[PDB]
Amino acid sequence: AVSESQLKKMVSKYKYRDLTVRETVNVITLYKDLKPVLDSYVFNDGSSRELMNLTGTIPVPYRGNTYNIPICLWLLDTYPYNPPICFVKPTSSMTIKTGKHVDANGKIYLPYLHEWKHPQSDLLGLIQVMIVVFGDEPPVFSRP
Repeated sequence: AVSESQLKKMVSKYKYRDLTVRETVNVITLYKDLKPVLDSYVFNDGSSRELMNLTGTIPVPYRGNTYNIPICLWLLDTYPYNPPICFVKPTSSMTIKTGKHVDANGKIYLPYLHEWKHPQSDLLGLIQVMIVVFGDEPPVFSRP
C-alpha cells in the first residue's frame, strides 16, 4: 500500500493529520484497490487547494457477480469533521447511471454524508453504505 509515514507527509497541511492518516490507513488496508493521491481540488469559489483523495475501485456484489466500482473520495483539510466529497469515476468505457444518490457529474449524495458526525461517521462506514446502495443500484453501466 502506502505507508503511514508517507501519508503523514502528504497531508502535512491538514488540521487533524493523525486522525486523517489513521482513517486513510484503515481504508487502504481493507480496500487494496483504493490508492491515496495528492491532487488539486477546484472549489466553488474558484480557488484551488492541494487535497488528498482516495481513488480506485471498491468491490460490489450485484446480481451474482462482484463489480469493481470506480470511486474518488476527496478529504477536505478539516477531515474528519467534515464529510468527504465523493464521486463515481467511470472510465472512457463506462457511463454514469444517475439516480437518487448520483447526479450526472458522478457526485454522490447519501444521508450518511449529510448526517456526518465524527466519530460515529467514518470512511469505512461510508464505504459500507456505498456497497449496499451500489449493490442495489449500480451507478455505472458498461454494456447493453
